[PDB]
Amino acid sequence: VINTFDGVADYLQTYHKLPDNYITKSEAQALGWVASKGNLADVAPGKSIGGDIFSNREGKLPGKSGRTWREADINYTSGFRNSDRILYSSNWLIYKTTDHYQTFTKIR
Repeated sequence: VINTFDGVADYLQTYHKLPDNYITKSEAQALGWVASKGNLADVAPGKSIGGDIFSNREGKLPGKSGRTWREADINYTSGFRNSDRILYSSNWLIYKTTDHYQTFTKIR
């Protein structure tokens, strides 16, 4: 249920954590998620990938010492993962990408 840009953004800034429907890539994989098969919804009903650290090696997102960036899939329900991601920092800055991390815009 909580997988939209606004629902997830507002949850991160309030709860300071991703909702219960998010699991990391490693947790998904251990449950049987095979990216090439687009089977996430089959092996982890109702879950989206999220919570993994985003390197930000391209300097597109703002930097700062001790700042860690994390991503979460947005708008996912079934099949292959889409291209919508929410990016959130340790101090709860919220960015969006809809083009597979090519470009970001601030949303909070």
